Amino acid sequence: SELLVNTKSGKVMGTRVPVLSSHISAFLGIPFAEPPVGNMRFRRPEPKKPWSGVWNASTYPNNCQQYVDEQFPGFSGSEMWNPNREMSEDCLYLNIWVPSPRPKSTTVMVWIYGGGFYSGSSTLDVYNGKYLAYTEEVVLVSLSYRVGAFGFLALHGSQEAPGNVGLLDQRMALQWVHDNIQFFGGDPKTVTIFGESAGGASVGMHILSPGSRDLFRRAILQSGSPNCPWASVSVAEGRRRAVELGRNLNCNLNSDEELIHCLREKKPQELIDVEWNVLPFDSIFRFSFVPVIDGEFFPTSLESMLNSGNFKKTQILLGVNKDEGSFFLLYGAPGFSKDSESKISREDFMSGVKLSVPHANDLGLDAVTLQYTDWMDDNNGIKNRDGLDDIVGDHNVICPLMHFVNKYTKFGNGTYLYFFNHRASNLVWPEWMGVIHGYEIEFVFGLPLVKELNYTAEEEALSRRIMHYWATFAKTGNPNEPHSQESKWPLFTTKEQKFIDLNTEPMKVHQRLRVQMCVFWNQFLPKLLNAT
Amino acid sequence: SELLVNTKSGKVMGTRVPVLSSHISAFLGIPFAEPPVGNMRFRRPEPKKPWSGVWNASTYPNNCQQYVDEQFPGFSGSEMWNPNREMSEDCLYLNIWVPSPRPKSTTVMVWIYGGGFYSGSSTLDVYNGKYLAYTEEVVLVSLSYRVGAFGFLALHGSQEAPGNVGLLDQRMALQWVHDNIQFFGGDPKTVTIFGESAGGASVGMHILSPGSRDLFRRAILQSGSPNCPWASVSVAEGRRRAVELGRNLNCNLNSDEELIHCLREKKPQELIDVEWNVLPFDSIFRFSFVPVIDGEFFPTSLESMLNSGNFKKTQILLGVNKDEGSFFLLYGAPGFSKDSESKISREDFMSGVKLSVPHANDLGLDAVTLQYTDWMDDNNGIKNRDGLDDIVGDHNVICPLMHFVNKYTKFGNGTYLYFFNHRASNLVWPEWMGVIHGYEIEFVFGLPLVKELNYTAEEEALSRRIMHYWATFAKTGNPNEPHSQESKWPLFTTKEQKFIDLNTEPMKVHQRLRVQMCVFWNQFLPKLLNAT
Ligand SMILES: *[C@@H]1O[C@H](CO)[C@@H](O[C@@H]2O[C@H](CO)[C@@H](O)[C@H](O)[C@H]2NC(C)=O)[C@H](O)[C@H]1NC(C)=O
Ligand SMILES: *[C@@H]1O[C@H](CO)[C@@H](O)[C@H](O)[C@H]1NC(C)=O
Ligand SMILES: *[C@@H]1O[C@H](CO)[C@@H](O)[C@H](O)[C@H]1NC(C)=O
Ligand SMILES: *[C@@H]1O[C@H](CO)[C@@H](O)[C@H](O)[C@H]1NC(C)=O
Ligand SMILES: *[C@@H]1O[C@H](CO)[C@@H](O)[C@H](O)[C@H]1NC(C)=O
Ligand SMILES: [Cl-]
Ligand SMILES: [Cl-]
Repeated sequence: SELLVNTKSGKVMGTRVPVLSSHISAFLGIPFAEPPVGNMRFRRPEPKKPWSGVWNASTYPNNCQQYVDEQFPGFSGSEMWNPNREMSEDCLYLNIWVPSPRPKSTTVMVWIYGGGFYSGSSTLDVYNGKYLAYTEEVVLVSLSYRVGAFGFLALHGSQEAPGNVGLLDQRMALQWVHDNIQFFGGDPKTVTIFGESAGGASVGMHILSPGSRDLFRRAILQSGSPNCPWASVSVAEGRRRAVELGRNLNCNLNSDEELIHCLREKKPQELIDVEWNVLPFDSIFRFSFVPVIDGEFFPTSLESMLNSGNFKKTQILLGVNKDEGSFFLLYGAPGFSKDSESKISREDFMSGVKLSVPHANDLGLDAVTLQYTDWMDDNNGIKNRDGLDDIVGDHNVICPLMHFVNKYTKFGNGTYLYFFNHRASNLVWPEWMGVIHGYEIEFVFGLPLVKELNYTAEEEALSRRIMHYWATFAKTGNPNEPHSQESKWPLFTTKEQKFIDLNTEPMKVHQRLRVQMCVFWNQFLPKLLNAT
Repeated sequence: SELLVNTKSGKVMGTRVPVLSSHISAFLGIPFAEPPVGNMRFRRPEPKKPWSGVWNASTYPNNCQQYVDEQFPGFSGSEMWNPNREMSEDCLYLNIWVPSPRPKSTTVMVWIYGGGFYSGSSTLDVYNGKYLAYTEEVVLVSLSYRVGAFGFLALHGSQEAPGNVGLLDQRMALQWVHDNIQFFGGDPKTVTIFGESAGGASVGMHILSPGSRDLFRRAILQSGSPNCPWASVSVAEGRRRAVELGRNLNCNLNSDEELIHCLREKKPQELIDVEWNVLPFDSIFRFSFVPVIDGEFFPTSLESMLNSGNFKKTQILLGVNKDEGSFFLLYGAPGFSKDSESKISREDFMSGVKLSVPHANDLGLDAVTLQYTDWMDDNNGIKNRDGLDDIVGDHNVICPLMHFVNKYTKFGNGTYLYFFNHRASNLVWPEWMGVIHGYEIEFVFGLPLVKELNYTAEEEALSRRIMHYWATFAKTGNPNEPHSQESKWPLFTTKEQKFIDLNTEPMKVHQRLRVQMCVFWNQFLPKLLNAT
C-alpha cells in the first residue's frame, strides 16, 4: 500500500490528498519525540519509543503551547499565523508530503516555521507542503518544536532547564528524517532545511552547531539569520529572564531546583500570560525566550564562529523582503494603526527609534535618527513612517542577514541572495505595510497556483519560478536549471556581491544589498555603542 | 581741489585714477595707526599722531609681514594672493576710492581682507575698489591689519602681547572711518563692513565684540564666520603656541617678559620661517596665530554669545562658494596635484579625513568617513576627491556659517543668504577644484567689467548684479531694488531658511542650505566627540 510505511520507529498510515487535480500522500502528525510533558517540561527532548501496530497519520497534530495573537479578532491577516489546531505541550510531531507514485530516492526539503521563537505552527494553511511536493517532485517535511518558555527557558548549569531545547527538538526531527526518510522515498543525503524568520535563524543555527551539521545537506534562510539581535541572548540574560518569569508567578526563587519545580507545576497558559513581562527594555522585535549562547549547542559566540569558519560549509540560498519592519511597528510603535495610512509625526518617529534600538544610549539613538532622517523634509509623515519601517527591517533582519552572507561566503561552497519585493495583490493588510515580513512564504509554498485564492496569473508564474528555484537549489545546490534559456541567478561572491530581485518583472541583478545602511548597522553603530 | 581732503588727522592728497572710460579719486596708503614697530611689536595699535602738511596718498602702502606662497612660482592663480608691495611691519594704512564728483553723504563699504589671519593684502589687483565705487556710487575703503604672530601672538595676562591686536587694528581703521569718512563724502552712519574668509570671520567678530559694534551699520560675510573652527583658539592654546614659537627661535622661556623680549629682537622673517611649526596637529585649514577667546574682545565663548543674542543686531548679507575645500586639499592632502585630475584612492581619502578633522578620535573619523562615502562605489576616484572637497568646505566654511546664520537670524533685523556656484570661465586653476574659495571676490569687485581680463558677457552681467546687490544692501539693508521688475532675493527666516544661487542662470530660490551635512557637523559630530 502506498499510504503504509514501515519506519524504524514503527509503521505509519497516511492519507491520499487532492492537490491541483491530482493527488499525493500525506503522513501527518508522526511523533519524533516523547511528549515533553510533566517533569520533562523544559528538558532536552527524548527520542520517541517505537510503537507496535500502525500509527494513524491521516490528521495534523496538536500545535505547541504559545501566545495567541488576538490583536485583530477575525482578521485573516493575523489569524492565518495563529494555531489552527488545539494547543498542547504534546506537540513534537512532523508532517510529510510524498509524491504519488512513491519515489525511490528524491530530494527532501524540511521546513522550520518562524514565529519569533514564541509562536508558530507546522499546520498552517500557508505551510501546506502538497503544492511544493507535487509540483517539484520533492518529499516535503515540516517539523515542529517547542516555543516560548517551553522551548527556551534557560538556566545554564541546570540539567532540567539548560536552554535551547526547542533547537534540540528541531535537531531530533532532522535526526528522524535522516534515519527514516528513505522509507518515504526521500534521499537522506539530499535534505534541505529551510525556514522563515525564527525558522531562518534556526536554519543558520544548525549550520553553526557542530551537533546539527551532519544532519542535512544544504540550507535556505528566509528573512532571518542566526546572528539576528532578537534571536539569541547571553546565558546571564536567559537566567535573568527565567528568574523574572518565576517572580511573575510567585515562585520560590532560592534555587534553580525550587524555581524549575515551581514553573513545572503551572498550567501552560499561566506561563504564557506573564511571558512578555521579562523583557529588559521597552522594545519591539524582541522576544522573551530565545536561543542561548551556551557553549554547548553554540561552542563560542556566534561572531567568533562566523569569523573562524566554525560552521558547516555547503551551499546556501537566502534573502529578505522589502518591508521587514512594518508588522512590528503596526503592533507596538506609537502612531501606527491597521486602518490608517500611519503617517508618523516627528515625535512618533523619535519614540519609534527608541523602541527599535532598545540597547542604545542617546548618542546611539541620534546616530540612527540622523541616518534615516531627510532633513530637507523632516516633517514628511510618509518619510517618517517609511524611515521607521526601514530602521526596524534593516536592524533586525536585513543587515544581520547581510553580515551572515558576507561572513559565510568566505568559507562556503556557494551563495544565492534574493530581494523579494512583490506585494501580493490580495493582501488584506494595509498598503503602508508594503512587502510584509512573511509574505514570500505563500509564494514559496505555491498558494498562488490555487485559483480559489485569487492571485494573478503573474503571481502564479512568480510562485512557480520561486518553487522551482528553491527545489532545484535543494536538488543540486544551484537554483538555476543547467542548460536552460532562462535568465540566470548569479552566485553571490565576496567580491561582486550580486543578488536578484524576486518579483513579477523580468529578473534584475544588483550588487551590495542595502550596503549604505548595513555599514551603519554592522560596522559603525556597534563601534559607537562599544566606545560610549 | 577734489584730490585734497582735510581730515582730523591732517590733510591728504589723492590721485585721479582711470576706471572704465571715466575717473574717480583714490586716496591710497592713509595711515590710521602709529607703525607697530620695535617695542610696539605684538602691542595694541596706537592712533596715528596727526601730521602737519599734506600726506601724499597717491600710492599703495607696504603690506604687512607675512608668509608668502611659493608653492607654484610664476603661477598667477596663487601669486595674485601674495603681497604685491614691499612687506613691512609698518603696514597700518587704508585706501579710499571716492566717486567723482566728490559726494556729500554716500554709502560707505569697508573691505576686510582674508588670508587665514596669516596673510593678506589690501593692495591686491582683485581688491581694487575703483570698479565698485564708480559703478555703484559708494565710497569704498580697504583697511589693513597685522597678520601672523605680528597680529595674533597671544599671551593672555600680558599687556605686551595680549592677543587679538590684528582685530584691534581693524577696529582702529573702522574708528578712523567713523571719525573721518564724512570729509571724503561718505556717510559714517551708513558704513558696511564686508570681508572674505578670515575677513568674513573678522566681520562677524566685530558684530560680536561690544568694543566694535557701534563703529558700523551693517555687515557682509563671504565664506567665513566668526565661529569657524580655524578662526579662534582658547587662551591656553594661544599661550602654548606662543611658547612653541619661542622654543623654535631658541628663546628664553622663563617668563612672558623674557619670551616677548626675545621675539621682539627677531627679524620679521625669522618669525615667519617657524610659524607653521606650532600647530598642535597634522592638519589642513588650520592657521597658527589667530584670534583668541580672551574675555575682553570676546566677553564670553562665541557660542554662549550667539545663544544669548549678545551681539550687534542689524542686517547681514552672507554666503558661501560651492567648493570651499579644494584649495586646502591641493596644498596639503595626499593625492591632490595642480596638473592632474586628482582622483583620490580609498587610502588617500582616509588620510584626507584625518587632515581635515584633526581634533577627531577614531570613532569621529569613522563618522565622517561614513557620512561622505558612497558604499555602492567606494573606489570611485572622483567621488573620493569630491567627498573630501565637501568634507573640508562643509566643516570649515559652510556649516559653521550656517550655524551662525541660524543663531543670528533669531535676534537680527534681516538676513540674506547666497550660494555662489559659478566657475569663472578664465580660471587658471584646474577643473577639479570647481568653484574655488575666494573666486567670488573678483565678481564682488567688478573685475569682469574689464574687457582685457577676458570674462564672458554673462560674467560681466553676473558681476554687475552682485555689485548692485552688495551696494543696495549696504545702502538700505536690502539687496533688492524697491519697485523693480527683477527676481527678488528673499529674506532668510528662521522658519523658511531661504537662499539664492548666485550664478549666470536665472535666479533660483532654495531652502535649508546643506542641511543634511550641517546637522552632522553642527549637532551630531560635536556630541559624538564630547561623549567619547
Ligand atoms: C527691523 O526692525 C524694524 C524696527 O526697528 C521692524 O519694523 C517694525 O515692525 C513692527 C512689526 O511689524 C512694527 O510694529 C513697527 O512699526 C516697525 N518699525 C518700523 C520703524 O518700521 C522690522 O520688522 C525689522 N525687520 C526685520 C526683517 O526683522
Ligand atoms: C484515522 O483518523 C481519522 C480521523 O480521526 C479516521 O477517519 C480514520 O478512520 C482513522 N483510522 C484509520 C485510517 O485507520
Ligand atoms: C476570491 O474572489 C471571490 C469572487 O470574486 C470572493 O468572493 C472571495 O472573497 C475571494 N476569496 C478569497 C479571498 O479567499
Ligand atoms: C607723491 O608720490 C608720487 C610717487 O612717488 C610722486 O610722483 C608725486 O609727485 C608725489 N608728490 C605729490 C603728488 O605731491
Ligand atoms: C586675454 O585674451 C588675450 C587674447 O586672446 C590673451 O592673449 C591673454 O592672455 C588674455 N589676457 C589675460 C588672461 O589677462
Ligand atoms: Cl487543492
Ligand atoms: Cl580700468
